[PDB]
Amino acid sequence: PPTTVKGRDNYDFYGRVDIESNPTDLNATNLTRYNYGQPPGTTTAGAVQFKNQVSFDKDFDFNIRVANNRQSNTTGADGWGFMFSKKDGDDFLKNGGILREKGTPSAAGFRIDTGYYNNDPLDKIQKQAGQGYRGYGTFVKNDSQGNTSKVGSGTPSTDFLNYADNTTNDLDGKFHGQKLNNVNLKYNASNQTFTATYAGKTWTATLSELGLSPTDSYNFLVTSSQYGNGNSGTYASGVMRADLDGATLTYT
Ligand SMILES: [Ca+2]
Ligand SMILES: [Mg+2]
Ligand SMILES: [Mg+2]
Ligand SMILES: [Mg+2]
Ligand code: NA
Ligand code: NA
Repeated sequence: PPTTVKGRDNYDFYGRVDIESNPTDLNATNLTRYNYGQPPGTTTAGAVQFKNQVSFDKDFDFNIRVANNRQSNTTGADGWGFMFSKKDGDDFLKNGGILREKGTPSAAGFRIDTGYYNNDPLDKIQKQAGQGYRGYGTFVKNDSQGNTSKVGSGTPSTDFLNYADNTTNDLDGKFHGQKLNNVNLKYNASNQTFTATYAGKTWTATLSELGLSPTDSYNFLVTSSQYGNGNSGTYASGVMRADLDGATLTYT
């Protein structure tokens, strides 16, 4: 029978990730926080890893609220990577994830991209360069050599998202990415399909498209990073936050 799990104790912490006990700008406590107190660079990356492994002969359902930095895509973090990998968080710190052009081989998952990188071909396809808070969502996979590619549903037009805005109101019925908002990542074993929802948008990819094994065991990691884009010294805190304590994960 499946198990549904909630609590920080179910996750190991790797890299530049900590707990912000008493946020001043969000109605929350004990948020998991990435990229804090370190400038952009190769080691500015973090992951939480669910302590038990999952496999794609059974359903999987993960829900977590995330709040993006209210920082432009040339100053803030790279985004969020909800990643399946046969390797652990230290492998992610060494070899990268799913937020750039290359990361750890044969991983895959859902990318909420909030940071522009001049050498990322997908950022060019998605028209990420520009003013405001320009980003995108999509499933991606890393091939056996680590190269990242878009897989599954979407076009540049439909993948696009404004990952934050300059407003504060909580009354307009709209998505505001700097607030806490649910990300749902679901795997339906019956139709071998992954679904991701965020910001009122949906993405779909098959198991085949993600390239993952139908039976091998996988780790699940929630990742962020702020690896840097050049040497100008232009950056902000890159602080990305998730309510890991309030997340739910259903698996078998
Ligand atoms: Ca990007
Ligand atoms: Mg608002
Ligand atoms: Mg958000
Ligand atoms: Mg399939
Ligand atoms: Na407002
Ligand atoms: Na930072």
